[PDB]
Amino acid sequence: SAPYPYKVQTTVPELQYENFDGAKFGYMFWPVQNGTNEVRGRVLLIHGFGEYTKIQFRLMDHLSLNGYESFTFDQRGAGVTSPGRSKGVTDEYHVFNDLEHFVEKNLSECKAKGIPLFMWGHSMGGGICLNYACQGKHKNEISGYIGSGPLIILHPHTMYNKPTQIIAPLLAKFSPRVRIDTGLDLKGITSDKAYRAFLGSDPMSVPLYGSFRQIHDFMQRGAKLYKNENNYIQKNFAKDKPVIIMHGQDDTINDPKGSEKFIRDCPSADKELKLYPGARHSIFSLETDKVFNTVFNDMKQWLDKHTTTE
Repeated sequence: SAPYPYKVQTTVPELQYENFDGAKFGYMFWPVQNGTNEVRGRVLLIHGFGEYTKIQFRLMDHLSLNGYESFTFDQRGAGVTSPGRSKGVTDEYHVFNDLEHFVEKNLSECKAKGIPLFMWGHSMGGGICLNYACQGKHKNEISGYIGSGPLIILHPHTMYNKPTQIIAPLLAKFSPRVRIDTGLDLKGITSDKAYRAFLGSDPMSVPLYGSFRQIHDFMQRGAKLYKNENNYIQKNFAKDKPVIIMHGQDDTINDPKGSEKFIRDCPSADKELKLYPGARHSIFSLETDKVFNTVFNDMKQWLDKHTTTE
């Protein structure tokens, strides 16, 4: 198959397992490896639909080099956590209940070190991340929220070409356990053909199954934020918690309109949207070196700013 285009510079952590609520979660703890020892903070990574640990290698590697710990886990319905039958089998309840478990785990481990815990999410993970800031049990304990092209509203290009993504949530209630594979939009995901070749050949990426229940729940998740009925965001967003959304300008999978409106509606004093020209969907994982460097540096500087002491 096609090789993983990125060369990891630090030591790749042990793929670790932990049982919770009837699922064996695969997870990784990526330690700071930059010669100095010290840690400025830890970032919890919430992957997107169809993603898993390896996809966030590029991000965790760079974070490790710049004094930041990472924690990620294959969520229920994805990765090595839910193979075969269970692939795509999850719902709104499990999504956040599983999340609370791993938040408290990292919170406990960061408690001893006295280091801040940040939350990061891409696409589907971005929608989960921004929602956790509104509904999370420990939303006021998270030091900052980072969204990577968060799934708020689909881009018209995706809705027109993949109408099944509209039908599946519509038929979810009636037929929840129907699982479906819509295929990867490689051109929409990234502009770099090197990562395109890898993704299309990656056995852990293809095929990609999702249940109607799963799909409906993260589709509705984002729509809830976009509609913002009765000022849901203003009322429930964790008071004055730093937010930053990073979103490719040429993203034709998740509409930049969603991120623009979310930042507008967000009541926090420390909020920002960054749009990246020439960039597409997977800006933190599968895009070009030029795009990734620009995108990661903004995140790195943003993290430093919210861990600056003396």
